[PDB]
Order: sequence, then C-alpha cells, then structure tokens
Amino acid sequence: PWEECFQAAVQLALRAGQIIRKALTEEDLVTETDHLVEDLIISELRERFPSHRFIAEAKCVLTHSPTWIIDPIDGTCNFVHRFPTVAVSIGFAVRQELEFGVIYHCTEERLYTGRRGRGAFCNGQRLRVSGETDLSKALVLTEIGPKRDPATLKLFLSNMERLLHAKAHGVRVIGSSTLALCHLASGAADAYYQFGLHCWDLAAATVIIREAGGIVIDTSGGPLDLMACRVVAASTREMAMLIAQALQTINYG
Amino acid sequence: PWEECFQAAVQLALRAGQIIRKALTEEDLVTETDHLVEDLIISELRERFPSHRFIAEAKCVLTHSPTWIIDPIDGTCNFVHRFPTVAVSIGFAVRQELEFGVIYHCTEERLYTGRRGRGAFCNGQRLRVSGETDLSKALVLTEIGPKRDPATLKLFLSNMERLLHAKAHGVRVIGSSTLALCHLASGAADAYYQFGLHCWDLAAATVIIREAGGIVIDTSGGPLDLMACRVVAASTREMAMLIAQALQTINYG
Repeated sequence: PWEECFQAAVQLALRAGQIIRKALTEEDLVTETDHLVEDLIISELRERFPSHRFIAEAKCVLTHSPTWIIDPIDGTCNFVHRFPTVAVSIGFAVRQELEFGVIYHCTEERLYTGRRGRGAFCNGQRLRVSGETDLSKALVLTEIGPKRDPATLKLFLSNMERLLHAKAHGVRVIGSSTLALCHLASGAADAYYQFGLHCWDLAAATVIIREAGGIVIDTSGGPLDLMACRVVAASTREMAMLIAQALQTINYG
Repeated sequence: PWEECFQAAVQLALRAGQIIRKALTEEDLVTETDHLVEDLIISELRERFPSHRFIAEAKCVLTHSPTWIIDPIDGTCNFVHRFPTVAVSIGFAVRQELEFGVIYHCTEERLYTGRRGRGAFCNGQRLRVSGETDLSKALVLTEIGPKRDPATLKLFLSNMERLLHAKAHGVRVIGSSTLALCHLASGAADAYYQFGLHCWDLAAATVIIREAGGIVIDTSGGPLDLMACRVVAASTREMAMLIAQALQTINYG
C-alpha cells in the first residue's frame, strides 16, 4: 500500500491531535480520550481497508498483510500532568516492513511524516539528521522504562552513567519516545536509546528517522527488532554503535 | 522598585526572545547572540536605572540596592543543538529579596512573569502549582550539572535512583532549569531539584514558583540560599521535604 492510506493517516493524526489538544484544556481518568482516539483511528481505517490488520495496545505479531501499528497517545503521564509533550503515532507496514510513519505533536502542532523512499518532513520542512559521529558532542535522549525495581534501574543509571562518563555532551528525558525520536529525526538530537518501549512506539518513528539520514538498530548493534522492547537510533552508524556497544542488556520483552 | 522596571524587563525579554528565536533559524560559535542578548538587556537597564547593579555570567554578591540577575540564554546546549527548549530569564531584586521575575520560552513564545504579591502569569493565564504531596504521584524535573567526573555523577544517579525508588511517578530532564521551574510554576510538574545551577537560573523562577502556590527551599530543607548552587522547589512543603530529605549533598559552590 501507499498514498490513500498515508493521507487517511495524516487526517486521522490531525483530527486526533485536536481531540487530545482540546482534551488537555482543563483540570487520571482521562484515559478515555486514549480510547476515543484509538477508537477513532481504528474504527475508520478498519472501515476503509477492511483487509488490513491493526497492532496497538503477548500481542505484537506482525504479518505480511498491510498492518497499522498505532499509539493513540504517547506520553500519558505528561498528559495526566498536562506537561505539553504528548503525541499520536501512526505507522503503516506491508510485507513485514515499515512503509510510512506519521507523528503529531499535539500541543506544538508539529506533524512529522516520513514515507519510505520519499524522505521525512515536519510541517513541510524536510528533515535531515545531524552528522554527529563523536559521542562527546552528542545530545542523547532516553526514557525511564515503566519499571521501578532496584535491579532494572541499576543498569539504567549505570548505562546513563556510561554515556555521561563517555563524555556525552548531554542527555534529555522528555517522557515521549516517539517525539524524542522525532527530535533525532531532525537536527534536534544525535541519538536515542531505550529498553521497555513497545513496537508501536518505534514503528512510525523509524520510517522517519531513516528517511532522514539516521540509523535505528538494536541495543546490540544487530539489525532492528520490532518485537524486542529495545532500540538505538542515531545520526550515523558510528554513533549508533558507541551507544549500543556501551549499553548493557536489561530485560523487558 | 516596581512597575517601570517590570515593564522594561518584559519588553527586553520579548525583544531578546525574538533575536534568539531568529538566531535559531539556521545551521557552537553562536555564543555571540548570548552576548548580544545580555548586551542588549544590560546596556539598556544600565541606561534607564543607572543606580542599579547587575548580576550575570566568584561573582554573585547581592547587595541591598536594586540588582538585576540575568541569564541571557538558558539552555545553550539545546540552542547549539537546535533542541527547541531555551530561555531568557530576567529577575529583579531590591533589599536583597527577589521582587519579580520574567522568563521567556523563545520558541514556544511563552512569557512567564511573576511579581511578588501580584501572582504568576504565563501569557495572561494565572499560574497555580499543583497540590501534589505524594511523591508517588509526582512528576520530578531535574538537570545534569555541567560536571562529568565519576564522583559527582555517583550521587546524581543515586539521587535520581532514590526518587525513582521512592516510587516517583516520573522524572524529566529538559536541559533548561528555568523552563523546568516554569513547568512546576504551572500545573506541568510537581517538583524540581538540582545542584550546580547558578543564582541567575533561580532568581526569576523563584518569584514565579512562589507567586503560584509552590515552594522553593534548600536541598537541606533549610531556607533557600541563592549563593549555593542548589535548590529544591515543589508544589507543597510536604513534597519539598521528601525530595530534600532523600537527597544527598553533592558539591558545587
């Protein structure tokens, strides 16, 4: 698939961002809009492409038929706290390979879109990653998984410690893996990494991060594995490795 | 002092944000705008209030005469990386006590202003902190100091570890202490904490964080000390303590 679905996704992404931007208007039970958004998006594509499959929130089991990997609201915590960093992400795959991705920054109203072989764009502007190969001039982004047990957050702190020790020019934790991947998608950041993020968070962000220079691999260096809750994206393969090589396998799924 | 200076600060903050928003337009030597901004701001107030003193970037030595504590650009790193989170902060003090504060989010165009006894406002909207007393429902913000030696970033990771362990509902690192303090200033965040941040970073943010419920104290619980590169702000005295009590003295100045 191509064009028709891509346009449908954009329009849904936008309509969605609106309902969630609006939902943010006033004063933990607003996990209803999440549904409403996912409900809006899916009930419509499921009615326009009846043969398609849908992946959202074991479950993630990607087939060869065109499937939509959707994250109605990335950053619920931000949302529940009205911290203006939340998104809607719609990625589309066919033949078990990511075709396009659409990500809307609801409050800032930034629409990141990337179609394979067609490049990446954020509100009309064509995104290009940075060329940053030196991990000492890198601006690394990350997210603290959903866990909290002393064991998992032992390698978390240490892993961040390694990057910091690595003389890392700076690390940011914005609470929205998708939007963080979108910063890397543009000049904004030089690399992202994490464990515990699901397939619907990197589905769309990867088509973009790729269509704009960038590289998305496994926390091992190996090829990207949607099923494994782990990823490492960066401006260049150089950086993509120094980060991965310096990481330490934690365990999510 | 009061009114006249406050208006002058707003206008300078705005004009400043513009030059820096504009400076962000295109493709590490743009540490000139920093000067230009600080130069603009100071050369004008120093010409409108000749008897005033100015504090900016030992140095911080606050007197009883009206002095301006200025941070021309908070978040140079973000700036150097075009990560859309950078600010201009202008705080004003008289009688060794903070009178008002003005903070401009250059890209988002958000103008946080707070005058003691007159409350806090962000673009006309009146800010109020959250009521969050439970550290398990808190959204904590922080910043990694400018250091990197293994010792200082031993308590950093551990201190964050303690909050996380404390079952902290979430932690964010946006690279802009002022703007983070402004999120806490509004509903956005429930608490902030850090070591290694200078007096010009919390000068203005404190008048605001206070004029909106909020509390700003020392990482010890004691009263706020501008001179010490350390602060702990929060929605309520409850939270303000759990955070402080669980911290571990690091050392900056």
